[PDB]
Amino acid sequence: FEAQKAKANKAVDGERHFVYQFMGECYFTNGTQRIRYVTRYIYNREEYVRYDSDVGEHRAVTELGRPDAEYWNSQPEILERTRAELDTVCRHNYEGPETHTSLRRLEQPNVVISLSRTEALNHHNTLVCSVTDFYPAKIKVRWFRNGQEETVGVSSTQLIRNGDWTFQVLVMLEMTPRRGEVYTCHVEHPSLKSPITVEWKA
Amino acid sequence: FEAQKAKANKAVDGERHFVYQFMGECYFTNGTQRIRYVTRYIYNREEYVRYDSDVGEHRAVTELGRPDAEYWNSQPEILERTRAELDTVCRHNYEGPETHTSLRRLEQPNVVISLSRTEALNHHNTLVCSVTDFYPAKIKVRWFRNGQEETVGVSSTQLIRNGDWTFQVLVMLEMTPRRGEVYTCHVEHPSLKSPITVEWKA
Amino acid sequence: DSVTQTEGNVALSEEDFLTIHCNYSASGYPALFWYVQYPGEGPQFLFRASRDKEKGSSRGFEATYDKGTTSFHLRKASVQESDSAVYYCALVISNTNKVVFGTGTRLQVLPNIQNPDPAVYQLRDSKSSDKSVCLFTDFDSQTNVSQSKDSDVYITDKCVLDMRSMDFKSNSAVAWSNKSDFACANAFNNSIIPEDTFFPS
Amino acid sequence: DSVTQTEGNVALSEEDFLTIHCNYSASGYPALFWYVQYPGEGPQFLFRASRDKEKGSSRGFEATYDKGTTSFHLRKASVQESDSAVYYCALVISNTNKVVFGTGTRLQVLPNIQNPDPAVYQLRDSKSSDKSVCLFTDFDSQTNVSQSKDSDVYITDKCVLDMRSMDFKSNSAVAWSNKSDFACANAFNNSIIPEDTFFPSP
Amino acid sequence: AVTQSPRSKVAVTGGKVTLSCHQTNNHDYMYWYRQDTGHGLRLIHYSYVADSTEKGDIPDGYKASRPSQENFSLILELASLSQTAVYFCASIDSSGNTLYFGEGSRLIVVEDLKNVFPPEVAVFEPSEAEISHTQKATLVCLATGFYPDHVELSWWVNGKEVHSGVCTDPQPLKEQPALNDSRYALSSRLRVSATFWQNPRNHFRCQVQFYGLSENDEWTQDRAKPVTQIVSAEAWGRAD
Amino acid sequence: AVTQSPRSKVAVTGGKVTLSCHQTNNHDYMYWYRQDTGHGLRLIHYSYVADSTEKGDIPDGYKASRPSQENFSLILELASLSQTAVYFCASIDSSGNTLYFGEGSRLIVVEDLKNVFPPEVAVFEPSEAEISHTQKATLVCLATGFYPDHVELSWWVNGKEVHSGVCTDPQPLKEQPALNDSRYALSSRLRVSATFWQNPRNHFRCQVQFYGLSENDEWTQDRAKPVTQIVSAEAWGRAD
Amino acid sequence: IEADHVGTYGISVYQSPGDIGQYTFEFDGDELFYVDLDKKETVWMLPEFGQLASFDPQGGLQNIAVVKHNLGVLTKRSNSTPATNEAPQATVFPKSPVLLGQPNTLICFVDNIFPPVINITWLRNSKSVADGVYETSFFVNRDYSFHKLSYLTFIPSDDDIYDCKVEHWGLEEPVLKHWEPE
Amino acid sequence: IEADHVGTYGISVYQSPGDIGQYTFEFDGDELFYVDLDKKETVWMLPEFGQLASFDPQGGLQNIAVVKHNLGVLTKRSNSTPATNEAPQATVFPKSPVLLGQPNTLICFVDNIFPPVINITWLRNSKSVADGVYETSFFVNRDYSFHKLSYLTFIPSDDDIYDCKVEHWGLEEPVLKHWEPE
Repeated sequence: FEAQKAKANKAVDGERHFVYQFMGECYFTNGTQRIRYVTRYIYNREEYVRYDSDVGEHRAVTELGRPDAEYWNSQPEILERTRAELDTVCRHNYEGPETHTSLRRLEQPNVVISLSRTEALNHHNTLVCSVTDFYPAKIKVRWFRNGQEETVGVSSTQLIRNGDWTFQVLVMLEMTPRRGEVYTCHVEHPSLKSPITVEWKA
Repeated sequence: FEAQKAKANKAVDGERHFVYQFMGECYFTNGTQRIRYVTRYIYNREEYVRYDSDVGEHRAVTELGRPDAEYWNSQPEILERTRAELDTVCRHNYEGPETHTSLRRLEQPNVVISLSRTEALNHHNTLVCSVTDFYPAKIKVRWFRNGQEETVGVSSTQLIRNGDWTFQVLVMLEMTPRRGEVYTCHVEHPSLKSPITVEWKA
Repeated sequence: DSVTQTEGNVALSEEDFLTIHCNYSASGYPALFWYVQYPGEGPQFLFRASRDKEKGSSRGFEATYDKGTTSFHLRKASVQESDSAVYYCALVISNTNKVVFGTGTRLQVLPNIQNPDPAVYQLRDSKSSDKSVCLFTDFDSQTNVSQSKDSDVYITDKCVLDMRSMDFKSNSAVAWSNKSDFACANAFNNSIIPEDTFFPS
Repeated sequence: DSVTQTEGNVALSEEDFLTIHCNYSASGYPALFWYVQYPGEGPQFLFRASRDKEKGSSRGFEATYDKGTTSFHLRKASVQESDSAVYYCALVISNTNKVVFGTGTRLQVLPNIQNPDPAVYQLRDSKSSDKSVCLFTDFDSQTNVSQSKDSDVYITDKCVLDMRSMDFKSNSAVAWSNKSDFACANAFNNSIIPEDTFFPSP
Repeated sequence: AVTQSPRSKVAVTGGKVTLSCHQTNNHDYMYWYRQDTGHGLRLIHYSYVADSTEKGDIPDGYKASRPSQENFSLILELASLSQTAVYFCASIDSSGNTLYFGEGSRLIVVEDLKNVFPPEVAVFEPSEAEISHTQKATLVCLATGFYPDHVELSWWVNGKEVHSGVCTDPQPLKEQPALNDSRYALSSRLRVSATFWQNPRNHFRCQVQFYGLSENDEWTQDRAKPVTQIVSAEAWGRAD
Repeated sequence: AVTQSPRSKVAVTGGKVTLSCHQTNNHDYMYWYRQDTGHGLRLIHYSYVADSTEKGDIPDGYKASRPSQENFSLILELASLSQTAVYFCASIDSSGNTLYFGEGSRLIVVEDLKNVFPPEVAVFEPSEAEISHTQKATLVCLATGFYPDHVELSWWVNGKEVHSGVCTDPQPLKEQPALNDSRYALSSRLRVSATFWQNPRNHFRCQVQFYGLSENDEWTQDRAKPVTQIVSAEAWGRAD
Repeated sequence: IEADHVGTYGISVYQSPGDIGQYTFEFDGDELFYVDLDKKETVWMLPEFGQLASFDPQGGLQNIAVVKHNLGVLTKRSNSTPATNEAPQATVFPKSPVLLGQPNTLICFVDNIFPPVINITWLRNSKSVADGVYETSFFVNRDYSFHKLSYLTFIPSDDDIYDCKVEHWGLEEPVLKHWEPE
Repeated sequence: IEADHVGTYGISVYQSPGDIGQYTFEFDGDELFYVDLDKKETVWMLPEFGQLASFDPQGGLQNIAVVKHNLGVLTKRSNSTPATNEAPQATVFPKSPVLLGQPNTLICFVDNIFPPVINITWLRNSKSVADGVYETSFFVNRDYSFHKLSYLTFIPSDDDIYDCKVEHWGLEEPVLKHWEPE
């Protein structure tokens, strides 16, 4: 499936580091159901022109962008091309490449339990449940004190993005090990057909 | 229901601050099913004598306690009295006073939601769900981002004991307010017949 | 919060079975006791029971702590005549260390006389005999001495005397009257005396 | 990844219905075009369609983008004789901006002659008449001019001339021979000419 | 262990009595119970510390004092007829729950000390028949006409007190069953061998201990002041 | 918009030809397509930046040069018989997708320039009959004896070129149907009103544009060098 | 040590010099009630509890007599050995969410107290407050030291800083625990 | 701004001087691939993705030509206005739980990067490492600044301290981000 690219329109002609940035975002809500397409032209961290499918035409964001916006909306071949990208790019890439690529990637997490400081029964300590290398982001981690789910004393980090299409999250549980106790870490993720559960006998 | 007290046995006769401490603990496992009774005599932070229903008699914990332990176990009227306290005190107080007092106390929690810093849509912030004045300790607090339970970014304090037969717990949720979002705080406690849920529309 | 004893007065022949019921009502889990008081002195400790199913015993006497029916019935297999005394059932409120007593049961253990000799003699006074005295002795423990229906006649209840040097015991009762027409043969007519009682003159 | 046109040559009488099929094969979601080239010049833009169900139209011509059957069939209600030219179906690969053309269909729109008036005149040369020329004109479009079986005689095919100032059209063909025995009454004997053709004697 | 004082005491209505109790067991808890047939033992006051006291079930009409940890006093500021009973003092070890009583302190409250009446004692020599029929001789002692109803009858043979072959009525007998200030009577028996009695050498005596007025009591009558005394009657062995 | 150069060009096998293209539309993308019946338009090379070029579907045998952003050159280092076709140059706006072509550059590659010859034009005045029968006059222009088979025939009345009442054979006609180096002939017609022709004032001329040898081509013969020229024939109105 | 419920009864504490005694009952770490040795009555933390259950004051008085005695004996039996002082830690926090202009309770939790003889006072703007101050009894800890809580009734003002000042022999100088609304 | 999925396509960045360009495709904040402007090929982050989907390199080259041009125009249209440098922040953390003597990857996440010209290098015991170092392209941010990740393959030793050294024009001197296994 050939990925389609958003095209940038050429600007009308009229130490010191300059940065120009173009890009076409495709927001997909409820799959292909609702789609909003926005392309932004940015000069030095400043968005000076843009196309929004909710508006139906290029609109300068600053005085520097009036020339461009004026021109692009005048030539029918340019406005119609950009305008069609909502199907030409967004919809196409979603129903094609994405659907057969990132939209079907499932990576089961690896979970393990660790104790912060060395164990000393009848002394406070910390239990950490490390859930790593999973995809997509949607995930749930729950702690259990031999039988019942506990929420108090439980602390979780935010979703950490590894950068290579995998996430990780850490979940601490404050507690005190008493012989006979059993702590288990429950993790539900889209990639698992059945919840994962790692145990730690006190 | 008259509360029964553990009695202390008299010791045999034979700047500078001295502290003496006596006490009878009653450990109830699975209600009245299993009961263990221990009385401890403490001189200056040091337990020097004690009675354990698992042992069936006074046992010095240090040389300072041999005289006492020796004597109390000799006189039948003293050993049998102490020994009977497992029913005379523990069981009696549990099936009587406790059952009609602390064992039936139920105080519903008051829950409220607050934003740490002033609200600025599309900016990170913190949501705090304060659950206070409840009893007994067993409680569960869950955060929900318009529909689905979230665990990541969630952090909870440990159970805080107010000292006057009530507890409280605080549960933060890291997030960013986007218009149209609805965060709700769910709390389940034994005193509630139905879960409590406080809402916070961004 | 108290203790109650069923009986109040018990009498029986030596070597019989003894049973004195005792029930209680307490706010806590009290230690049950039994005390005994022999004629002419204070009550003394017999034995105790600190909790359910436990059993207290002493000198042949024994009782079982029954939390179910809140009881503590005293019991002895074969009572001896030296067990005649008052028996109290007690209870201890451990929180204030107060001891609640029952009413008390008086126990009369009539001795056993194999060789009885019912008779009524007349005893004369020393020096000047103002009144006459009729002695009724040597009868069995099955006999009972009842009061006289005559106001000018006085009669004591049976008394068990024991000569500890011949191991010979004997019941007896006395009757006397200030008047002149006092007859020993009539002295106990208001009582059922053995059919072969001895009468002299 | 190409474009295919069913026909290759189409001929019809003025005021007829025109339909030129076009099918395609693309790797992406291409914009479909139609171009037209009038005899003796380059091909020019007719109209386009950027996505499914969209409709392109111009000068009576129109086509509908059909992603389902990957089609873009050209169509006009009543073709005029001025629509005679070559029609190309095009496709645009947006990623590299390349345009793929179809084979092209040549459209011949035979005019409508209610009244012929066939006639064959002899035209004389200016100054020195070395060869004679016989002009066959004013016939209906139902007539066909076929080659001569004589090698010393030349004959061109029918040519539609139009006087745009009287809205008068007229078909015509020419025949000439270097030899001396050239007769106009015989020049087209190898062709079926109207039975009442006019033949003026020089 | 625990000793009581007095062993007994007669008092006039409105009179002030003081029952003292001494303990050697070295116990912290000391109690005061009153005994009366039909009520067993009821607690009047009790104490666990050397300076305080606490009321029992019927403290009404009594005051207590624990000057030390071995002395516990029961006081009746104004005697009452309904306070006639037997008072027992006891103690318990703070680490235990077993009571240790004293001998008791009988207390009789009379209306007019002008009534307390000394007992009249008489001894009745055995029957000539009983001797020649069982080879045993029984002597009878009779104490009659006394009031209140508290005496102690004992036997003394040749100077020594005897407890063998002796029987004394459990409790006194009313000479006037249907009457208010009725006098009492009490009998006792002593049985000895026919020979021990047929010995002119043998001396039998019957002692009757009567508790009545005290020397510190007002007496303005004609008959003798019925103070606590001992009345007796003797008899010598008779020839076969 | 986009103009091409040359309009046409004959070449010898192994010869070097250069098709140049100029654009005013001010577009970034310029293309080169070759046209040949039975293949429509195929892309040879294309360019979007002022210094690079890129191959199309059939770049084999061609080189391109984009010196500026308005000039795009197509070069054939060594002519080939299979390179005989019509070359069209076009452009597109980077923000669009619509092509803008030029007039075209016809290119014929012959084996031996010794087979090449310029045309001979003649005009035939209308028939006296046609005039007195339809009130219209038809002039015929004949171009014959030329080779290759590519000429452009136009009409010029009184100095101005006309496109009204004109008809020119679609494609040339072979004078020697069965032959190798056969010459070609082409006819054209111009029809005007009877009056417009009967005016001695009117001047009718027939221009024939022939594309042949170039000034930079070797010629060592007797007859004139058949260079790209324009042959014509004129005729004045006949006062009738 | 492992149990669904723990009831500590008759907890008796006594110290010298000064004859300072304390008698309490706890359950699951909460005081059921204590006995005022002076007023000689039973004070239930949750007054609603005293309605249902009761406890005769005499019980604590009697049990304090024993413990008092044992201290005497154990003191001599060990050649009068002094107790090792400890440094008590403090923590301040509100009973319910802080809402300016609204009655609330500020709580001071003091841990690791030993001996059980301490002074916990409050300070508003370093001015010291004495009204609406309730103090709990000493609670027992597994390591045989104690903890106590002090409550301060107050209305959170915009800028009024509070401090829990603690005085204990284990400190060379009082330690101030600071708490501020913002 | 609110959507179940976000696909950013054709992201083109260009800067002057130096003609430094970048062309990438992202999806839900992950790079699908980038186009090497020099080697003129498409590099997919997840090679298994290139098997299923493809993208002609010409696309990026062509789009970089436009952006290059627009920078020229916009530069002049604003009298050559310089970009305001930022202060990139760094954060180091392990890809998976740290287990001594076991292959792991150390990750350095650099945020708030602008312009997108930076040097991220690692240091082992301040000795600087150069093996097993992978670096991502610049990722776009909502505020039009960028972020980049650098990965270091390593085996956690008992006592070896690592440092992520960052060099950027917005800093007077490199900033060292320290990370230790203990």
